[PDB]
Amino acid sequence: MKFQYKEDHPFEYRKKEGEKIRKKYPDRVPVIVEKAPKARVPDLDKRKYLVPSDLTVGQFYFLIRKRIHLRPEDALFFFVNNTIPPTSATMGQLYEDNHEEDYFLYVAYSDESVYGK
Amino acid sequence: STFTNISLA
Repeated sequence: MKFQYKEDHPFEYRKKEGEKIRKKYPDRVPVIVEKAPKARVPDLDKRKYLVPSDLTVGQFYFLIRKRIHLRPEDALFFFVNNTIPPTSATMGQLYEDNHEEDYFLYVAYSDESVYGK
Repeated sequence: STFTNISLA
């Protein structure tokens, strides 16, 4: 897994920003959303998202898909730590199980059901 | 960079 947010900011920078945003919004989670490398999906204008913890992963799927503006026939899959996250889980629940030491949740999207495919 | 707040509406 590779993210352009890590190429732009070292860990010590990411940790300070993720630590401050979590103390300011304890009921929200910071999420980095980027396109998988070999994905044939349009790009997002923004990659840093502040998500309500009670929003489900399925609802987060639909909100990101609308921002990417996909055709109805376009497939879209999400990946957290090389695994498709559960639909019924909340973003706060997914954050607690998968956040990195910089207090960020990293999510990649692609048209393929395998991360690097 | 600045966070964008995600909401259902």
